Amino acid sequence: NSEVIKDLYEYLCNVRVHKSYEDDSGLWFDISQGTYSIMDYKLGFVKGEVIYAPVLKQRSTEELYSLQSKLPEYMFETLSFPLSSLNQFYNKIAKSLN
Amino acid sequence: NSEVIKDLYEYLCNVRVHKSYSGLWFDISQGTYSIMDYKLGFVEVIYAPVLKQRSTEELYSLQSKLPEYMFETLSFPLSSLNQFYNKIAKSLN
Repeated sequence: NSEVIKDLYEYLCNVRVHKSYEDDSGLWFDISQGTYSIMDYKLGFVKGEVIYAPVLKQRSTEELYSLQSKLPEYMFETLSFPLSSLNQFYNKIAKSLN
Repeated sequence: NSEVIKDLYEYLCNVRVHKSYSGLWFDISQGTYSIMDYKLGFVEVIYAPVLKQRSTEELYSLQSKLPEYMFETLSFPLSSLNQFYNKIAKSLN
């Protein structure tokens, strides 16, 4: 039944969560966010916070240049931030993809 | 594990599907009172407002910053479901 709820969030929020895993000491999520503008990334939880890691290897050259004109530069970098700002972040991304 | 995902989506998208239910129906509350409770049924999408529990004061706060149709029950293609969520999200402020 979880499968169906994923499907809902994808159409409702344009986000998909694929896999879950604790490695090192951190809960990591493979996230996919789109609208054909798609930004892949991982969210890792090692609260002491959230660690954002862009996944650009599925991205073609054109798509990268396209995202560059939409996403802030720091979206292509690895970062860290608290949960209070996770929706801020998600929004920032969603808005960027128009 | 499938519940940690529910939580992720909650923080991430500021919307929780309380429960899943002739046709897939879902309980949904959106917001961080300025919170919208509604249901979505998939037959084409069907949007069902849920004012069943709000105070007249809440009904008033919401009706202040929300497009009218948000209070009527309506239908539209899946294709524009997200553009819909954005309106709601960006309306509750």
